[PDB]
Amino acid sequence: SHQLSRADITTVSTFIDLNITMLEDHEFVPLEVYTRHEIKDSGLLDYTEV
Amino acid sequence: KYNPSRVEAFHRYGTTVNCIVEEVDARSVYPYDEFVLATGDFVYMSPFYG
Repeated sequence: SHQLSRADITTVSTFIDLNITMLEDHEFVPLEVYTRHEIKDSGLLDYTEV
Repeated sequence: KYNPSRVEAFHRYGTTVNCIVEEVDARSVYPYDEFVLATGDFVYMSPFYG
């Protein structure tokens, strides 16, 4: 009768699907609540400067 | 400085007055009822008094 391409016939899936995605790379920046200079400046008087 | 003129064998007194004006940075902390100057001298009055 004739030849047929593979795509010509509908296919049912005999595979079970399992989807895994990787963990994304992340970057941690330097973050502080108070720096050294701010903590030093918190004092009302500094003996050295005075 | 002004010092007394020399007279042999005497105790002499001499007075000098130097009028000084300065710009200083004054700092206050909560509850802002006192503030201190850059020279280490406290002022016992709120900066916002008026």
